[PDB]
Amino acid sequence: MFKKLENLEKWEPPKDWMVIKTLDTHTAGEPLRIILSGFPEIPGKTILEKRRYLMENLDHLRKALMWEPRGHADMYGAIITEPVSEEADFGVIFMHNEGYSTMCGHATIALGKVAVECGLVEAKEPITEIKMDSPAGLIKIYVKVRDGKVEKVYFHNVPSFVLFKDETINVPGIGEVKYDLAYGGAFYAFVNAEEIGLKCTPEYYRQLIDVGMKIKRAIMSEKEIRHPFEEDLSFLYGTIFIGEPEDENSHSRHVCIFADGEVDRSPTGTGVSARLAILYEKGEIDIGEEITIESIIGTKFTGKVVEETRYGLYRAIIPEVGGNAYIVAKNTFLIDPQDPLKYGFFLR
Amino acid sequence: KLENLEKWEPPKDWMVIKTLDTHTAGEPLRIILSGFPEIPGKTILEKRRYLMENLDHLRKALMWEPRGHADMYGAIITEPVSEEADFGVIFMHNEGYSTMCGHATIALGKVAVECGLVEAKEPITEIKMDSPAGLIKIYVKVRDGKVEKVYFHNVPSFVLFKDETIGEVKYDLAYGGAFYAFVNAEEIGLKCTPEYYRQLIDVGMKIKRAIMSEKEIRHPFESFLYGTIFIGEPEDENSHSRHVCIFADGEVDRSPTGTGVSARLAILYEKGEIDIGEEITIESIIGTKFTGKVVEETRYGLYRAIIPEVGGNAYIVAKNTFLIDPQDPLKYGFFL
Repeated sequence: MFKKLENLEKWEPPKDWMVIKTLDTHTAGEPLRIILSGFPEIPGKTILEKRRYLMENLDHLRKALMWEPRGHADMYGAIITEPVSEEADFGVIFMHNEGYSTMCGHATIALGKVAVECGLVEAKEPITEIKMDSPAGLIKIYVKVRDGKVEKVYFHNVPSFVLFKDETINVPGIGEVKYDLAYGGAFYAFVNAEEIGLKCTPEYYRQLIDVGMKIKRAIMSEKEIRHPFEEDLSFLYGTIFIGEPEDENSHSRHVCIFADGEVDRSPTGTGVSARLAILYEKGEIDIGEEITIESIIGTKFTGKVVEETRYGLYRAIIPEVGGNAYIVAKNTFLIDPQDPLKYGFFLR
Repeated sequence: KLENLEKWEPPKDWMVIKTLDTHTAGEPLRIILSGFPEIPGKTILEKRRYLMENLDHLRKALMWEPRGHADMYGAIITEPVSEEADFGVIFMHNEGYSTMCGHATIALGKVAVECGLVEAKEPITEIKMDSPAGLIKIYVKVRDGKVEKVYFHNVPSFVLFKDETIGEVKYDLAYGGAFYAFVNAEEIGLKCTPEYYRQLIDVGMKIKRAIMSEKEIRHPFESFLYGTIFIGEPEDENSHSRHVCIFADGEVDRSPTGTGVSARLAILYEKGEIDIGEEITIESIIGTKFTGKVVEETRYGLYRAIIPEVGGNAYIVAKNTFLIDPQDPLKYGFFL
């Protein structure tokens, strides 16, 4: 009835069930599942070491939390760790439907907001500075705070650069496709959506996943994607289709196809970083100039080239990306050891 | 210092809706427990009308992303409306409000006995549930205080055709609460397994479209071809066969569809391949299982028909506290 629904609220699982609590957020529509407790401990003194440990020993738990039923193909996750570097407040490892990314813009925006609102760091007005160890390097977060509430979150990414420019690849099944490839904390191939007769709108959702994954795999089999200093960082994360903007002050539109067919519902925070590097080297924007990029569901990030730099032998920028995030849930996930899907399932 | 996030409580002006989450052969059900506004009305249809007309934004806050996803399903549990019911239920999903939901009925029987909506009886607990479609009778098998199986009887099911369409594809067409064309997966070189996910969708959709354009699917009283169900060889020796249901515009059932088993039993019975008493076990693309059994012959309109029995189990996977930020521009979700 109404009253004995209380029995479901009082109900507790048996003691042999695994219990994993999370705090869930979304950033421009793109979720973040932040693990709080019940996870086994993750040894290592670098973020890359911690990330390497997860893939080899605990990946069934990534699938229990990322995949259906707990769970869905577009879920994203974050494990927050004690800081590795001397100046950091904390460290983070990201997880998605295929594995563990090297950096994540939308999660960083959410993490800065949760850090202020929920007490990972002390609040300062008007701006709180957070420094965060990520797999790609150190991230500086600037949290806008008025009267104890977060208003917008900005971050500075690791140096972002171009790796190739105006290439053509033959995508078996599609044909010839023109692309640029840049680094923004992760590696993306940038492709023009009308040039393959698709549009960056929901109407074309499954073709974007379909064509996007074809483009990604073709480039991966044919080209070396190299990070100047780190082995675990040297791979193609995704394909980003660039689209004509729908709204008035927006520069363009992003649809990021990443991991195993995953689609970013936000514009990509790492994608905006890599896109800023691309716009800068062909001179389409000036230092200090802020642009707005949208996503497939019409949500928006801001991006701006803060500074030139040198990264390895590459010409590079320090990008600033900004957005907002909201808390949407507190979850207690239950893993029944006799459950035939206790570690999830995923269909591609 | 993660304990501070663990301690964090939403501001009290925030709406907080708690649920209990389950899966039934892989298909989810989100059961609302508290924090939901009152849903007045003296019938389930009236309560359902009040929800659709006044609280639909809350369906999307719980069913749609970022809190839900395209495949989420929900159930609101109410006070019983009729003199014999134990409780009432309104079904909810991403598109709207169904009148019946097979996998949900299984999850509701399991949670009611395990979590204390009704009293446990051994070997069988009878649950009567006020639904939008009428009164639904659920049977829960309970041994040693634990739930072993949930079964119900579906609507009368019957066969419609045993035909060809064009390569060239052989099919039967039956009704089990919805209309399905049944096709042999191995006869067209596919298997009912995850390696074949996209070809099942692709080939399944072509068959559906070809049949729809060429044959008239008519229900005796109120239809259309809902989907194609591919039949596959079982993985387990005690399983009868495998189902992969391709329905709507490329949607895939990860359970062995409850209405699909019902329609399947009608075809199997009319071909003499199963007897009235025999229960068969059918698997899905992810290896989850339902049981099916013809309870009775019957008649529906001018057709020969069967009363089918469908059975399965559900597993608890989450206890969630959903939070609505009043400043969130996507507080009522999006649908992709």
